[PDB]
Amino acid sequence: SFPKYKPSRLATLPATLDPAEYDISPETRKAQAERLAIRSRLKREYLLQYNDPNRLGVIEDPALIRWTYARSANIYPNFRPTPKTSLLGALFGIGPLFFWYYVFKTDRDKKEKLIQEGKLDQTFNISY
Amino acid sequence: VHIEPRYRQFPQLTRSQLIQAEFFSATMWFWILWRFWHDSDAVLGHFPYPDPSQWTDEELGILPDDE
Amino acid sequence: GAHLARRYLGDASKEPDPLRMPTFPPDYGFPERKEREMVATQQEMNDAQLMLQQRDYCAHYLIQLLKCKRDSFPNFLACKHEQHDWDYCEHLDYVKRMKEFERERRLLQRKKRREQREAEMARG
Amino acid sequence: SGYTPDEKLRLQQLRELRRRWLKDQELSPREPVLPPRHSIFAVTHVLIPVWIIHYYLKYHVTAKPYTVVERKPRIFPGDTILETGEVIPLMKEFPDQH
Amino acid sequence: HAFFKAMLFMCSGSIIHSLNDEQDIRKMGGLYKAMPFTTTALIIGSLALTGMPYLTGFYSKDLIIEAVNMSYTNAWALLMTLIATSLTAAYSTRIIFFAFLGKPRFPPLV
Amino acid sequence: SKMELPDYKQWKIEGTPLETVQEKLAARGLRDPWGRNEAWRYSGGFANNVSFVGALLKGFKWGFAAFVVAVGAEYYLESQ
Amino acid sequence: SDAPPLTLEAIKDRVLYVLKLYDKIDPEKLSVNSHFMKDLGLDSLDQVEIIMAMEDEFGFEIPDIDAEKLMCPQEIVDYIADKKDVYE
Amino acid sequence: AFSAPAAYLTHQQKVLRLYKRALRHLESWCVHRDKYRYFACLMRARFDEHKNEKDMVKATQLLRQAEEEFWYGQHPQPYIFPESPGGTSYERYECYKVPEWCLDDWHPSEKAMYPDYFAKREQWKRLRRESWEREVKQLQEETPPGGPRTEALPPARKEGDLPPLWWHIVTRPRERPM
Amino acid sequence: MLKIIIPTTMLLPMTWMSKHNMIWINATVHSLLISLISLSLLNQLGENSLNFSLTFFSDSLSAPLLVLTTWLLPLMLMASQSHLSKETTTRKKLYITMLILLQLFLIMTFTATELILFYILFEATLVPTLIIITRWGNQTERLNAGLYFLFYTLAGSLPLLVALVYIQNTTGSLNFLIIHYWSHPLSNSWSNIFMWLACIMAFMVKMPLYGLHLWLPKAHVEAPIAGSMVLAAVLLKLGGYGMMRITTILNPLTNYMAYPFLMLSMWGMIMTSSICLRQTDLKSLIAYSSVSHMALVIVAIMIQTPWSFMGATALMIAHGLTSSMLFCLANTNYERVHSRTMILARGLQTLLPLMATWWLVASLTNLALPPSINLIGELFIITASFSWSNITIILMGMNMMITALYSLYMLITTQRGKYTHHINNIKPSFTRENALMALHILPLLLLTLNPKMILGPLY
Ligand SMILES: CCCCCCCCCCCCCCCCC[C@@H](O)O[C@H](CO[C@H](O)CCCCCCCCCCCCCCC)COP(=O)(O)OCC[N+](C)(C)C
Ligand SMILES: CCCCCCCCCCCC(=O)SCCNC(=O)CCNC(=O)[C@H](O)C(C)(C)COP(=O)(O)O
Repeated sequence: SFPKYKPSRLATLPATLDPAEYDISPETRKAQAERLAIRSRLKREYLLQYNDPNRLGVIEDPALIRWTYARSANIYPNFRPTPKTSLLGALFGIGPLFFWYYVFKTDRDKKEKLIQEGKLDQTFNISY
Repeated sequence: VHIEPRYRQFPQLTRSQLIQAEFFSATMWFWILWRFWHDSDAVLGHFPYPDPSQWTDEELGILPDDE
Repeated sequence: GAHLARRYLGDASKEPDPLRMPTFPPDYGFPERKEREMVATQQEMNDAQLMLQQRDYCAHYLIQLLKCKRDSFPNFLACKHEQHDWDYCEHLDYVKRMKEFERERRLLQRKKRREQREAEMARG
Repeated sequence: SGYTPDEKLRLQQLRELRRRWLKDQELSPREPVLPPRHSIFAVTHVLIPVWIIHYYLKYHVTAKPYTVVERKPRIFPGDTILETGEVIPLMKEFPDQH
Repeated sequence: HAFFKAMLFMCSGSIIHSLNDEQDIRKMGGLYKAMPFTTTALIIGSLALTGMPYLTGFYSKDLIIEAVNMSYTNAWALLMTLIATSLTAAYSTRIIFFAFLGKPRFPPLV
Repeated sequence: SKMELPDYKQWKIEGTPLETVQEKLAARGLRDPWGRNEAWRYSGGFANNVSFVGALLKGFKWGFAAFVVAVGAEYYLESQ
Repeated sequence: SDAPPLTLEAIKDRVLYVLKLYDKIDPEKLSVNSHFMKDLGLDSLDQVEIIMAMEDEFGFEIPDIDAEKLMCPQEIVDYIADKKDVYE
Repeated sequence: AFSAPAAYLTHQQKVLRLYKRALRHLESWCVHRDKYRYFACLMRARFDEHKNEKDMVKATQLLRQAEEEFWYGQHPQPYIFPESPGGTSYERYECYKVPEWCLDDWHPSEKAMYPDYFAKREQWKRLRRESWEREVKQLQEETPPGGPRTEALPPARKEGDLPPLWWHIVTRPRERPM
Repeated sequence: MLKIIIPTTMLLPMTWMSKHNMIWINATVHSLLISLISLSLLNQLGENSLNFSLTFFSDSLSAPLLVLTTWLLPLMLMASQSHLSKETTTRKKLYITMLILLQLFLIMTFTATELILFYILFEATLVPTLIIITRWGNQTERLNAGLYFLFYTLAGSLPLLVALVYIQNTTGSLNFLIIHYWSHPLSNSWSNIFMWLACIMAFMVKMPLYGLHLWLPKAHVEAPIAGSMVLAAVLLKLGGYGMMRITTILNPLTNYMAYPFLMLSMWGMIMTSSICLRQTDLKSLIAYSSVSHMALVIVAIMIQTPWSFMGATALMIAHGLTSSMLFCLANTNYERVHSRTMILARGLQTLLPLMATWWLVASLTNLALPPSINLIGELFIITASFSWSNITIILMGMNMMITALYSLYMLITTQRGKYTHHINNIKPSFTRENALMALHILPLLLLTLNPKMILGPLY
């Protein structure tokens, strides 16, 4: 009836426009119940230590530790040389170097050639 | 100066603020009118704009299409 | 604008080019033309340090205005006659420039039409 | 719809506790027990800095060449120079387009 | 521009502080009579911003527009400058209309 | 200090644009049960307001009078 | 200075003021403990309208999950008193 | 914010939320009050027209179509209350919120001022310490074997009990602390 | 300059004979006095160096580095005694001995007249650093870090020694004065190319150069606070000193042998600045900032112009001070909450205002806010590079942006926002930490007042 909204990566789909939410099943309700049960168990575990009068210090969160360890120390053990990995590595690690090398070498060659013929307007170029 | 909440009424106004507001509006308008009366040309222009069509050929100096 | 409409939409061949003006010699149609004079000497303009753009043919009125503005400093409404005189000279200079542009227009159109007519007469 | 009796009772008890806590936040009359000329502003904030600055400029900065530079004053026809006493002539017999 | 821009912001700040830290113009009703001094100040500021003759905005904006018109300049820039100087008046009257005129729309505890 | 709310029964939709809204809703068979809640915005000192041109010409009368007296003083002062 | 120190009595008077201004609620019957569904005979849409009316009156939004639960003027008074740290 | 959420929203909750959102966005579109009342009465009639639909499938289809209409016609710049999550003063006073345990580290000279407040603070600390274990034991008995299934907490039932997990709810800093 | 060397050798037995509860006091007092004495080395000439004897001499490039080392020792002493309180007396004396030995080696390194004695001392600095890192580090990774610190250096420095002795057999001397006065050009041959590479790679890996920097985050993150301080502030500058010394005999080969290193340095400062934006570790961010600044210094030295040399010296000093301050600032929070994650403890401006002020000042100085000497060095390097090639202003410009971003990012995440609810062990800042921050920051602005003292011999 009206013009449609199509989602993208940086502007997602609204929850009220999602067809998956407008056709439900008892399995979906059961899954939502399990999700709430997990969330509530975690919240109770947190609130038990949060309100403790004898607790002094930091409540250790295993999820934060897992996130940091995955982001830093777990990357190399799970790395394999694949055509995608090797190609991306070669590109992203070598292409910029030779690109910038060609650019700067060409610029300096032009400048030196211009200097040799004596036409660069180097008057008042005392400091370098 | 003590002013108290009214709850769905017009707020309390002191005579001084209305006096000041009316005064400043009046002086702005007087300034505009006085500056227009004395400095009119600043808006309407000062020197008459000529029209090139009414310029005779003699002062302009081009030949009558022969030479 | 009407001159823009004429040049850009109509026949651009008989419309003057602002960057390239004038094309005809200054004494083409005039029998004799008086040389435009100045009043302010180079040393006077340099001492007054006017600007490189205000050193036009109306610079002497500007120097007079600057003098009166300096002398009657606290009374900053006293410099009325000289300001009007400078404005009038600038207006006359602009009128002279308008006359120059219009002369270029009429001369270009007249010469082009005369040349076309001569070619037509020689074509028959 | 609405609350359940457990929610209502818990809200009531928590609300009473919170109101008591807020009432305890008030200060008794003695709580902050602290333990044990006209135009002098223009002298200590304008006069003294300007004295120091003028002394520094007129006796230290201006002791070297090209430290304080002023552009040459404007000279106009008909002006008299202070040092030499010379006069500058007038301007070429104005056309008088009156 | 410094003068009337700063004063316009100050009038806006007075309006915001009075209406319990509210900044949306859709919740401001009739403040022409409720705020005499603030209304007068904002009116003078909007008129000065829009180049009302012989006010502080006229002596620069009028000259700027007239010097843009009389110059060997890009035509598109000239057209956009004119449309922008019209839209200035447009948003000025938008502020005035939605902030001062009409009936109140703010919460009842005045 | 120690201020109380006005009597709630004085708020009516008679003579207000809410009267027009109720009239158009009744012709459709509907009703508006919240008009009396909005009546305070039109009832009291907010009953009337100036227009846009009226707002622009706020201090026009006093300024014009001052300008006129100044011009009159100027005209009969150059006769010195 | 700033706004006065809002109290419970002021909140109750404002809530009752808003409610008595409703054409679907008769003033004499309405009390502080009246139930919107049972005693007053309204529906859920009317309760939503009532909640929006209180939001407009007090100038702060009540979340939907909390707004649906409020059923009597006393509940609304208690909620607003808790939200604005009102103890006297 | 104060209530424990549920596993899902039912049909009536979704319809009521759509009703509130549509009314708010229509108010954003209809700046003036009388026009808003007109179109809000129209919207209320539109909502209650299908109020008596016994086919749940068609009710969900109507709700869907209404949501698409709302997303198409919503205001790009709706009005938001200043202290609401999109408001101009949403988290303005959070930098002024200081926890109470900081008072535990004040110098004795700093505690010399305000003696009565710190006496009452010692009272409150003793009460919390004396109630903690009873709260913990009550929570254990009431809670189901397979862990809690909601975030709702129980009230006090005994003689001098306190509702468990109350210290950080009761001792909130303030809404306008400084 | 035995008047400076002997008092440190006497710091040794004074520390080892002090009473068990007076070690820190005596060490701090006498280190401060030695720094005051070493301040007299700044009286430099405009033509030549101060040749005290046949073994030691001082230029305008080494004197600020010596002053920095002498000033740094007491700062590490102050920052160390917090977490070493439970340690035994003998181990504390051993820790202070390690610091003193490192200072002695650095002092003799910065002033050796001959390249081989410079080599001996500049390798001798490796032992105390490795002992400190691998013994008094906190986590298990320290051991690996030590290895990465060791061989990365040695694999770079072992070829240099070879080249050095080879040079002695051809020119007959390694004395720096004779080397400078009898300099001869390098021909275009493969032998000369490999001699250049051998002479250059050690100081390249010490900076470190991009692609050779993997050891630096490990060493700087797993070390104790004094170890990180001395690693960032002084030990990174050994590469700069050595390269500015050794480049006198490599011309005109550098004219084309700097190209791969210049490319690596520029693109690597870009890459490390971008890396800093996504870093869950607070110490790793400071390590990568050090990498970026040292890349700028490498570019400056490779250009080989007077302005570049002055900028390199100024940036070396300024970065040393700033990085040391940042490490101490992060260590305070670590000592409070026992974690290095950057998003763990938030809203610390609410709880610790003066420490927030120190954080803001350190972050402002990091991003080269004028007229800080950081900005002076950065700007001199950028101007020299623009003279070298006009397109460099792109890459450098990019860096000048990204730096600021991550700088403010760190600040905004650690000081701003709302405080973490469950953390309630945050005690008010001690006098020791505040004095540490003040003694880090005040010399920076004092040097801003008189910046000719750190612009090098090209001034
Ligand atoms: C990860 C980062 C770690 C640090 C990396 C350090 C980078 C070191 C790179 C060394 C720079 C230059 C080395 C050699 C100089 C020139 C290189 C060559 O390409 O130039 C041409 C050389 O021509 C050909 O290229 C011959 C060389 C081909 C074989 C060299 C191996 C290159 C393959 C890449 C290996 C990667 C090395 C790094 C491994 C980690 C010049 O032509 P030519 O005029 O004839 O030779 C000049 C010398 N003459 C005058 C004596 C004759
Ligand atoms: C600004 C522009 C955007 C606005 C556009 C919005 C357009 C939407 C208009 C169309 C919406 C509809 O009619 S969709 C109408 C959907 N109809 C049904 O679901 C019938 C079943 N009845 C119930 O569920 C309950 O009775 C209930 C109705 C919830 C009442 O609950 P209470 O009695 O217990 O309070």
